[PDB]
Amino acid sequence: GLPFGLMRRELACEGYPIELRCPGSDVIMVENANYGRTDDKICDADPFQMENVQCYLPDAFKIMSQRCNNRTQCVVVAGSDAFPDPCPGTYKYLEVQYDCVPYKVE
Ligand SMILES: *[C@@H]1O[C@H](CO)[C@@H](O)[C@H](O)[C@H]1NC(C)=O
Repeated sequence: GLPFGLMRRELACEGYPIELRCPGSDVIMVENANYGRTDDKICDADPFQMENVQCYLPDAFKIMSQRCNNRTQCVVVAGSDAFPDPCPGTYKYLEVQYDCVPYKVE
């Protein structure tokens, strides 16, 4: 509860599962998301794996959208066979931005 007033967003360290939940009877609506690494300050791991801060995966968006779209809550593995590999040997992550809208009207 208590919206952020600036879209909802969840991020999870590669290899661990991520959780999305919408308030009341709203449903998750994935707007944008990416699987990879664009920062070295998230999910502190070995420096060698955190050196590359430039890894993107567009399809990451479609995967989460299909999995969380129109759902009140959804859980996905921020790694494993649930996400390809846009940059091996690096500690990745998953960032998903979405909004919660009513499952019907009002
Ligand atoms: C969610 O529901 C709306 C209305 O029924 C539909 O247009 C939309 O396509 C659904 N989400 C997805 C991913 O299809």
